[PDB]
Amino acid sequence: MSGPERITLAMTGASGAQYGLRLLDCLVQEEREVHFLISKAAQLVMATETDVALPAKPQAMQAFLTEYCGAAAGQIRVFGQNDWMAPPASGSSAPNAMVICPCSTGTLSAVATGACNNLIERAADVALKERRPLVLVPREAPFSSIHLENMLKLSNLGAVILPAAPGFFHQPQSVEDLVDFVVARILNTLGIPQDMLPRWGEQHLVS
Amino acid sequence: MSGPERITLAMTGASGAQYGLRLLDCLVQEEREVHFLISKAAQLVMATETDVALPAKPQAMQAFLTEYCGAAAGQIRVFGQNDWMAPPASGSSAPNAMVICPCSTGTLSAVATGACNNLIERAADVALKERRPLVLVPREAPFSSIHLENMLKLSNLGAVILPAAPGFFHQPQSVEDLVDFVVARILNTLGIPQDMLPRWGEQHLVS
Amino acid sequence: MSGPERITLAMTGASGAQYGLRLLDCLVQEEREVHFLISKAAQLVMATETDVALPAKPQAMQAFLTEYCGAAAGQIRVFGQNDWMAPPASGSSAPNAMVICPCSTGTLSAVATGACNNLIERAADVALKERRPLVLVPREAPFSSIHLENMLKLSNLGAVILPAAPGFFHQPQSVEDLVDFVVARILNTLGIPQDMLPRWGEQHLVS
Amino acid sequence: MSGPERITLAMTGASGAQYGLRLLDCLVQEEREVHFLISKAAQLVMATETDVALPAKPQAMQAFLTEYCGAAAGQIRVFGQNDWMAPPASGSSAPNAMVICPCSTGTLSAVATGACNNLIERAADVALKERRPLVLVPREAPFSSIHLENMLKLSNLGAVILPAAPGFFHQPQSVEDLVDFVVARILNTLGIPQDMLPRWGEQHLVS
Amino acid sequence: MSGPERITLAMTGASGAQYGLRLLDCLVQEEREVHFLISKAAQLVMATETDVALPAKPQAMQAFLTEYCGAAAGQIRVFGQNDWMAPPASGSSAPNAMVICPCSTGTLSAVATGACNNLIERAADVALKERRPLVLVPREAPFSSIHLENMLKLSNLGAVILPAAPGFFHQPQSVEDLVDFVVARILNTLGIPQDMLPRWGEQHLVS
Amino acid sequence: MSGPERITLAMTGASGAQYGLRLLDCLVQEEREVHFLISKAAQLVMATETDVALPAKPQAMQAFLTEYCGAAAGQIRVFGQNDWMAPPASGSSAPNAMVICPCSTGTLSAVATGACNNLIERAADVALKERRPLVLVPREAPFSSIHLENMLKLSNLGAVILPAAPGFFHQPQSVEDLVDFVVARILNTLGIPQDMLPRWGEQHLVS
Amino acid sequence: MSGPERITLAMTGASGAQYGLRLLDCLVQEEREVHFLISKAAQLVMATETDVALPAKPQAMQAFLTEYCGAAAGQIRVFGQNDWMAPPASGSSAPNAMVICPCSTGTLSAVATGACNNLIERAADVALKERRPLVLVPREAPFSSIHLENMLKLSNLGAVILPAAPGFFHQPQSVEDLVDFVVARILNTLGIPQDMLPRWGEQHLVS
Amino acid sequence: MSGPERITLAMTGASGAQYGLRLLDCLVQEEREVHFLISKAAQLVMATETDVALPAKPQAMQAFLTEYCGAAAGQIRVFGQNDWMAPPASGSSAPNAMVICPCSTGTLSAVATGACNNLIERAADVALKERRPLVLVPREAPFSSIHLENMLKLSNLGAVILPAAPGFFHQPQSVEDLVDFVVARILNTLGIPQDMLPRWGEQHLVS
Ligand SMILES: CC(C)=CCN1c2cc(C)c(C)cc2N(C[C@H](O)[C@H](O)[C@H](O)COP(=O)(O)O)c2[nH]c(=O)[nH]c(=O)c21
Ligand SMILES: CC(C)=CCN1c2cc(C)c(C)cc2N(C[C@H](O)[C@H](O)[C@H](O)COP(=O)(O)O)c2[nH]c(=O)[nH]c(=O)c21
Ligand SMILES: CC(C)=CCN1c2cc(C)c(C)cc2N(C[C@H](O)[C@H](O)[C@H](O)COP(=O)(O)O)c2[nH]c(=O)[nH]c(=O)c21
Ligand SMILES: CC(C)=CCN1c2cc(C)c(C)cc2N(C[C@H](O)[C@H](O)[C@H](O)COP(=O)(O)O)c2[nH]c(=O)[nH]c(=O)c21
Ligand SMILES: CC(C)=CCN1c2cc(C)c(C)cc2N(C[C@H](O)[C@H](O)[C@H](O)COP(=O)(O)O)c2[nH]c(=O)[nH]c(=O)c21
Ligand SMILES: CC(C)=CCN1c2cc(C)c(C)cc2N(C[C@H](O)[C@H](O)[C@H](O)COP(=O)(O)O)c2[nH]c(=O)[nH]c(=O)c21
Ligand SMILES: CC(C)=CCN1c2cc(C)c(C)cc2N(C[C@H](O)[C@H](O)[C@H](O)COP(=O)(O)O)c2[nH]c(=O)[nH]c(=O)c21
Ligand SMILES: CC(C)=CCN1c2cc(C)c(C)cc2N(C[C@H](O)[C@H](O)[C@H](O)COP(=O)(O)O)c2[nH]c(=O)[nH]c(=O)c21
Ligand code: NA
Ligand code: NA
Ligand code: NA
Ligand code: NA
Ligand code: NA
Ligand code: NA
Ligand code: NA
Ligand code: NA
Repeated sequence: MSGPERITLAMTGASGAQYGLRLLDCLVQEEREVHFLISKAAQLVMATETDVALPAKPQAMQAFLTEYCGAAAGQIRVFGQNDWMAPPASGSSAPNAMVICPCSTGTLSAVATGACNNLIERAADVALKERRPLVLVPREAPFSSIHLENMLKLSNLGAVILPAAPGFFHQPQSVEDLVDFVVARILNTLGIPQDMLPRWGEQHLVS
Repeated sequence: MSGPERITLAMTGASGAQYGLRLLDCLVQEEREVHFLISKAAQLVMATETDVALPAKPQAMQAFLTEYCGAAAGQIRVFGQNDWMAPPASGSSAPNAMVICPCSTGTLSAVATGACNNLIERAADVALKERRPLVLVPREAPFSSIHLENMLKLSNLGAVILPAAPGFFHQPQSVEDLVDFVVARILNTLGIPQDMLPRWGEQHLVS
Repeated sequence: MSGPERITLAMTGASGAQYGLRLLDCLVQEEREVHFLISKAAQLVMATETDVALPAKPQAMQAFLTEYCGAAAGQIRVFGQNDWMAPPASGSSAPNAMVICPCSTGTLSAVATGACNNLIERAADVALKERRPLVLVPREAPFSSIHLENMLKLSNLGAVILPAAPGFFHQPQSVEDLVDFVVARILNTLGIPQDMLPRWGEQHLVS
Repeated sequence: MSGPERITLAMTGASGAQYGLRLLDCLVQEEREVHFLISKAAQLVMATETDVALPAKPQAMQAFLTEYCGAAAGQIRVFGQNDWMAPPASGSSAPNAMVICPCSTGTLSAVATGACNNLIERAADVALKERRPLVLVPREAPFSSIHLENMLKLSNLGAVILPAAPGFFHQPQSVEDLVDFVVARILNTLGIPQDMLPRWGEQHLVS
Repeated sequence: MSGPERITLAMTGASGAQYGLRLLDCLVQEEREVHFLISKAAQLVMATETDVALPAKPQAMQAFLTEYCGAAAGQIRVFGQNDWMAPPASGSSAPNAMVICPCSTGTLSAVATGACNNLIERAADVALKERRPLVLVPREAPFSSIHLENMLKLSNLGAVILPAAPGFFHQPQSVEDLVDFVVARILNTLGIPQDMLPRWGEQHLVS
Repeated sequence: MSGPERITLAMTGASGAQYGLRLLDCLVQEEREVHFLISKAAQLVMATETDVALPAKPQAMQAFLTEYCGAAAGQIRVFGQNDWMAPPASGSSAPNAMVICPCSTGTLSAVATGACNNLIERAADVALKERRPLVLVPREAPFSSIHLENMLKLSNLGAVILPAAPGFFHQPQSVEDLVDFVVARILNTLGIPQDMLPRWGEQHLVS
Repeated sequence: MSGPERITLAMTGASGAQYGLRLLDCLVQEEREVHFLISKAAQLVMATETDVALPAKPQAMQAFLTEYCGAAAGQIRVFGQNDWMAPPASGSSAPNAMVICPCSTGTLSAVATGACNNLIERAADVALKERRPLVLVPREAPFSSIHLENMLKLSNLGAVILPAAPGFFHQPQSVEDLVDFVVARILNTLGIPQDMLPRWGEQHLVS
Repeated sequence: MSGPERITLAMTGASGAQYGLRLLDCLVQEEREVHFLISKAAQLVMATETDVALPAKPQAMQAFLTEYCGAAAGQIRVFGQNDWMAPPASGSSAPNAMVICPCSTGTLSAVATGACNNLIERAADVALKERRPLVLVPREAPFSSIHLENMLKLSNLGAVILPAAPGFFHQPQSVEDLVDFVVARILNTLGIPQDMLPRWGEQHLVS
C-alpha cells in the first residue's frame, strides 16, 4: 500500500464541512484506519452546512460514521476532545499522518503557538515534534497578517498549508467536483491513490 | 455612489478565470469604469477553462468585453501589457481601486518584490505607493513558504490578500454560487454594493 | 452622521468596568447601534467594582442594559460568547467598528495570536481581516514585554492601542472626569462626536 | 470640499524652501486653514535660498505670511517651536493632515525614533498615534542606510515618504515647473484639488 | 530598611504631574534620599495641572520642595539639567534606583535610543549600564508603534514600564485614590513599604 | 587621472532621461570610456521627455551618441540587452564603475533581488559580487516600503542610493542647473572631477 | 602623502580629552588640515581633566589651538556647533576623513539614529552617506546593550568603532604611553604615518 | 560582608594582564575566595607584559599566587583548563560571581556561542544558565561587528560587558591609576567595597 496506513482526521470549525466528509469517505474507501476528531464548533458548522445528523458523543458518532461511510468495524476510531488516552496525544503512538480539514483560523493559531488545549491541538503538536505529516486546510478570506504569519511559521517547520482553494482547470460542473479537487490534492500530499484529479500533462511528450 | 468610481481589474494566470469574468460583469452592472488588464498566461487560462473566445489585441478585446458584459461605450478600457501611457502606470492618474483576480503566484511575487515588468505589476506598485486599494486574489494549493512570505509582506503594507477560497455557509448549489461567494467578498472589500451574499446575522438580535 | 453607525463593544476582564459602561452610555446617546459582548471574567469585574447588577444570560442582559442606558428597543444587541450566528463572527456582516474596553492582557494575547476562542476574539480577528476599526483599551501595570510585543504586533497591523491612561490637563475633579477622558479619546478615535474633552488649542491662533 | 480642512505644514532645514512656500501658497488658495511651523535651521535655509525676508518671531511671521500669500485673517496660524498649547501638540485637537516639507534628515530621524524635541516632532508623533495623515518630503542625496531605515520604519506605519524628486514627463520648462510637480504630488496625496499636474492617461481609452 | 536608600526621581513633560509629586511625598515620608530632576516641559505641565508654584532654579526649587514635603535638610537634592557633576551622571556614583514619573514619549525615546541630551536621559543611560533599577511611567493614549517599540526595547533590557493606568479594584472614590494606586505600584516595584494599596488576596486561604 | 577610466552607464525607464544624457556628456568630456546600456522602457522615456532621436539598435545608437556627445571613436560602447559577450556581464572583465541613471523602481527591484534578466541587471549583479562601484539614481515619489526595503538592502551591501533629488542651495536658475546638481553628485561619488557644483565651505575658515 | 589631506576631528563629552588633544597634535605634525569641532560637554570635560584653558568661541579657540599645536595659519579650522556653512555640513564639500574622539554615548546614539542636531552629528551623517571615513572612539564602561546596538549598527555600515581601550603589549610606562597607543591606532586606521606604535612582528620571519 | 563570598576569576589572552592581577590582589584583600583560571594564551600575555614569573602547572601556580598576593592558605584555588571536577564546571556548585579579565575576543566568542571548550568557557556557560553574575572585560580596538554582536548577545542575556576603557576624570597620574579605575568598576559591579574610585558627586547637594 502507498501512503500511511493511519490518518488522524480532525475537523474544526471553518466553513467547508463537505471537504472533511468527502476526505473521510475517500480514506475509508482506500482501506485506511482513521482516527477521527471533531471540534464543538465543527459540529455546529456540519449542522448548518449539511444534512448530516452527526450524533454528539464519541461512541454514537463512531457508529454513525461507520455506517455513513460503509467502513469496517474498527476502521474509524473516534476520540473526544479531552481524551488524552487516545493514540494522537503521545508521540509514542504508532505513526499516523494528520490532516486538519477544514482548519479554522483559531485552530491554525493554536497549532502555530503550541496551545495544546484539546486533543486536536495536542495531536498537531505531537505531529510536529515527531516529524510526522501534518496538513492544514484553512478556509478563510481575506487572510489577515495574523493568519499569514501563523501559516508561514508552520510551513517553515514542514507542515503543508493547503487552502481550500479549488482549481477550475478540469472544468468542474458541480460543487462536488470542486470539493473533490481539494480532497484529491490532500490525498496526493499524503501519497494515497486517488482517481478524482488526473496527473497533469502525463500524456503530453513534447512542445 | 458607495465605493470607487474606477477599478483596475487585472487578470493573471492562476486557475479561476470565472472569478475575474464574474467580477467584471458585476462591476459593469454597478456602473463602474473598469480599466481591464490581462496577462498572456491569463489568456491561456481563459481559453482552457471557459468557452469565452477573447480576442488577443486590446482594441478587439475591448469591443468584445463591452458586448459580453452589456457595458456602455467607454466603460471598459482595455490596456496592453506595455502601455505605459495608460492611467494605472502613474500615481498622478485619477484614483482607482485595483483588484488582481485571479492572482498567479508569479504576479504575487512580482508585486511583493516590486518587479514592475508589465503594466499589471507596475499598476500594483503604483497602488501601494499611493496608498490606493489593492486586492489580490490568489488561487494555489498548497501555498509554500515562498507564497506565504510574499502574501504576508503585502498584507503588512495594507494590501488585501483574499484567496479564492469560497465558503459553504449559504448552502451553495452550483459552481456559480461558489464563484459568486468570492466575488461578493471582493465587492464588499471594495465597498461596492452586492446582493449575492447576505449580511451575516443582520436580523439575529439576541442569544 | 459622523462615524460608524454600529459599534461592537466587548468588555473583558481588566479592571476598569466603569470605562466600558460609560462608553456604552455615550454610544447610546449618539444614537448608535451597539453589538454588546462581555466575557465571564468581565462579569466578575463588574460585580466587584460597580453596583451594576448585570444579569448573566444574554436576553436578560439586553433588557437590563436597554433600561440602564435609556436605549431604544433594538439599539443594544447582546450576543453570547459562543454565538457564531451573530454578525461580528463573519466578515460578511454589515461593517461595525470594534472596541474592546477594558481589554484584559489575555484578550490582548488572543487577538495578537489569532486564537478566536470565543465571539469577542473571533470578532476582533474578523475586524483585522476586513480592515475594519479595532480599538483595544488595555488596563495593566506594569506592562511586561509579553504585553508590549502583543500590542506592538497589533498596532503595526492598524489596531489602535489606547491604554486606560487618563490625562490630567483639563483639571479633573472626580473619578468620573478621568473615566470621561479615556472615553472621549475612544470616541475621537472612532470619529463619533463628544463634548467631554475640548479640542486642544482650538482657540489659540499664535505664539 | 475634498480633502482636509486643516493642514499642519512644518518646514525643516533641508534644501528646497521653495517647495514649502509653494505648498503654503496652494493650500491658502484652496481655502484651507494652515497651522504653520518652522525650524531654526529652516529659517536659515529660506534666507540662503530665497529672497523671502521671513520675520523670526511667530506674531510677525504670521502677519508676513498672511500678506505674502494673500490669506484671510486667521487662515495661517503660526506656532513657535515650544508652544505646547498649540493644537498640533495634542491628539485631542481637531484633526489636521500634516506635511513636513522640506523634511531634513534630522527631522526624519526624530520622527522615526519618537524624539518629540520641539513642536514639529511632537506634532508628527501625535499624527502617527492618532492615525492622522503624515507626509514627509525629504531632500537629500545620497540617502544612507540610516536615512533609508528611518524612512522604511515610518512608511511601514503609514506615513507617506514623498521625496523631493520631481518628474520630467510633462516637459518642465523652468525651476517653477519642477517645484510645482512635487507640490502637486503632495496635494494629490492629501486629496486636495490641484491643476498643476494633469491626471495621467485620463483621456487615453485603448492600446 | 527595605528597598533603596536613594531614589533618582525625574519628572518629564507628560500629563500627570500629580503622580510625581505624590511619589516624592511618599519617598520623603519613608525617609529616603531623593535626587530630584525635572525637565523644562515638566515645569510647564506642573504649572498647568496643579497649583504648585515651583521655583525655576535648582537652589530655590530645593528649598521649596523641602518645605512642601516636610523633608529633612539634605534629603531632597535637586540637580539641573546639565549638571554633569551630580551623582546620577556617572556609574561610579553610589547606587540609586531611578524612576521617571511621569515619562513623556520624548524621554521614553531618548532613553530607548541612548540620546543622553540632559541629566535625566544620561541618568537613565547610567542606570541601564550599571544594571540599577529603572522604572518608566509613561502617560499617553493612544500608544503608537513608535512608543510601543521603545517600551519593548527597554522592557527587554530590564527596565520596568509602568504606565499611569490606575486600577479600579479597590473602589476608588477620588482622583487622589487613583493617583495613589499608581504610586503604590511604583513603590511596590522599588521594594519600598506602602500602605495605600493592600496586598491582594493576602487573607483569602482557599476556593 | 582621478576616478575610474571606465563607467558602465545604464539608463532605465524612470522619468529623468535628462540626467542620464547629461551624465554621459560629462563622462565623455572627462575622457572616460563608457559602456552604455539602455532599456526598452528608457527608450520610450527618452522619446517622451526629450527631442533626442535615439536610434533603436546598438550599432546605430553608438554612432548617434558618439556624434551627439562629441566622443572619440571607440569611447562610447553600446551593448544590447542580451549581449552576454559584453564586458559588464562577467566579473572577469576589466573593472568599471557602474551607474544606473535614471533607475526605475523595477530595475531597483531586480538589482535588490538578483534577477539578472537583462544585461543591465546582470551588470549590477556583477558589480556587487566583485565589490566594484554601483550607484543607483532612482526617480519616484512617493517611495513605498517596497522601494525603501530594496534601497536599504542595496545600501547596506555598499551600493550608493542617490535619488534624483536636486538641492537648491546654489540658487538654480533653470532646469539645467537642477539636472547639473544631481549629475555633479554622481561624479563626486565616482571621484571624477566636475566644476558644476562648488566644494561647499571650501573658503569658509572660522565661525 | 599617505592618508587623507583633511580630517574632521570632533571632540565630544566622554572622559578622555587627552586622546583628542594628542590626536590633534599628531595630525598637525603630519601637515594635515584639521576641521576642529567640539561640543559644549566636551569643553567641560577638557576643563575638568586637563590644564588646557580652551577659549569658548570659535575665533579665539582657533587662535589658541594654532599656538598650542604649533600649527600653520589656516591649518586648524574651527567651526561652531550650528555653523551649517562649514564644509563638514554638506557632502558636496571636499572629502575629509572624520574622527569623533572621544565619542560620548550620546553622540554615538545621535550618529546611529541620524539625529543631526549639531554640526558634529550632521558631519557624521554626511560621512556615512558619502562613504567617507568615520572613526568613533567611545569611552564608557560598562557598555549597555543600548550602546552596543548603536555601535553594531554603525560598524555594519562601515564606521570604525575604536574604543579607548589601550593595549599593554609595548610595556607602557606612563599615562602618555597609553594615550599614544590609542592615538596610534586611530592614525593607522586613517592611513596616516605614526611612529608611536611599532609594526607588530615586522622583524619576526619564522616559528 | 557586601558582595559575593566567592569569585571565579578567569584570565584569558587579551592584552592587559595587569588588570587581572590587580583585581586578584583586591579580591584577596577583601577576604574573598577566588577560584582562579588562566588560559594558555593568557600565560604568554603575562610573560610578555609583566615581570610576574607565573609557574605553569596548577599546584605550583596556586602556591605562587598565594605568596604574591599575601593570601590565606586555601583562599586562592587554582584549577586547570580541563578540570571538570572543579566547582565552576557545574551549576550545582556553591554560587560564585564570575569575571573574565582580560577577556580575549576568542573567549568572548566562545561564551556567546556556548562553545564550552575548556573550564573557563564552561564556567561562563554555567553562570549564564544559573543566572549568576558574569562580567566580561574585553580589551580590543577596533571592535569589529563580530565582536559587537557577541557582546550585544551576552549583554542582552544579563552579562556585564565592561571594556578595559579607563576614565580620566580623576586625574590619573600613572598607569597604575588607570588600571585601578577599571578594577574599581569591576568591584563596583560585583558589589565589593573599593576605595580606589570615589563615589561621583556624593558630596555635591545642589546646582
Ligand atoms: C459564517 C461564519 C460566522 C464564519 C465562517 N465559518 C464559520 C461558519 C459557521 C457556520 C460557524 C458556526 C463558524 C465559523 N467560523 C468560526 C469558528 O468556528 C470559530 O472561530 C471557532 O472558535 C473555531 O473553533 P475550533 O477551531 O473549531 O475549535 C469560521 N472560522 C474560520 O476560521 N473560517 C470559517 O470559514 C468560519
Ligand atoms: C494547470 C496548471 C499548470 C496550473 C494551475 N494554474 C494554471 C492553469 C492553467 C490552465 C495555466 C495555463 C497556467 C496556470 N498557472 C501557471 C501560470 O500561468 C504561470 O506561472 C505564469 O507564469 C503566470 O504568469 P502571469 O502572472 O499571468 O503573468 C497557475 N499559476 C498559479 O499561480 N495558480 C494556478 O492556479 C495556476
Ligand atoms: C485584582 C486582579 C486580580 C487583577 C486586576 N484586574 C482584574 C480585576 C478583577 C476584579 C478580576 C476578577 C480580574 C482581573 N484581571 C484578570 C483577568 O480577568 C483574567 O486574566 C482573565 O482570564 C481575563 O479573561 P477575559 O480576557 O476577560 O476572557 C485583570 N486582568 C488584566 O489584564 N488587567 C486587570 O486590570 C485585571
Ligand atoms: C548646504 C548644506 C550644508 C546642506 C543641504 N541642506 C541644507 C542647506 C542649508 C542652506 C542649510 C543651512 C542646512 C542644510 N541641511 C542641514 C540641516 O539644516 C541640519 O542638519 C539641521 O540640524 C536640521 O535641523 P531641523 O531638522 O530643521 O531642526 C540639510 N539637511 C538635509 O537633511 N538636507 C539638506 O538638503 C540640507
Ligand atoms: C496637552 C498636551 C499638549 C499633551 C499632553 N501632555 C502634555 C501636557 C502639557 C500640559 C504639556 C505642556 C505638554 C504635554 N506633552 C508634550 C511634551 O511635554 C513634549 O513632547 C516635550 O517635548 C517633552 O519634553 P521632556 O521629555 O519633558 O524633556 C505630553 N507628552 C506626553 O508624552 N504625554 C502627555 O501626556 C503630554
Ligand atoms: C508617467 C509614468 C507612467 C511614470 C513615470 N516614469 C515613467 C515615465 C514614462 C514616460 C514611462 C514610459 C515610464 C515610466 N515609468 C515606468 C517604467 O518605465 C516601467 O515600470 C518599466 O517596466 C521599467 O522597465 P526598466 O526597468 O526600464 O526595464 C517610471 N518608473 C519609475 O520607476 N519611475 C518613473 O519616474 C517612471
Ligand atoms: C564623570 C562623568 C559624569 C561621566 C564620565 N564622562 C564624563 C566626564 C565628565 C567630566 C563630564 C562632564 C561628562 C561626562 N560624560 C557625560 C556627557 O558629557 C554627557 O552625556 C553629554 O550629554 C554628552 O554630550 P555631547 O555628546 O558631548 O554633546 C560622559 N559620557 C560618556 O559617554 N562617557 C564618559 O566617559 C563621560
Ligand atoms: C599583540 C597581539 C598579537 C594582540 C594583542 N593581545 C594579545 C597580546 C599578546 C602578547 C598575545 C600573546 C596575544 C594577544 N591576543 C591574541 C590571543 O591571545 C589569541 O587570539 C588567543 O587565541 C586567545 O585565547 P584564549 O581566549 O586566551 O584561550 C589578543 N587577543 C585579544 O582579543 N585582545 C588582545 O588585546 C590581544
Ligand atoms: Na472543541
Ligand atoms: Na504578460
Ligand atoms: Na468568556
Ligand atoms: Na528648531
Ligand atoms: Na529640559
Ligand atoms: Na529592456
Ligand atoms: Na554642543
Ligand atoms: Na587554554
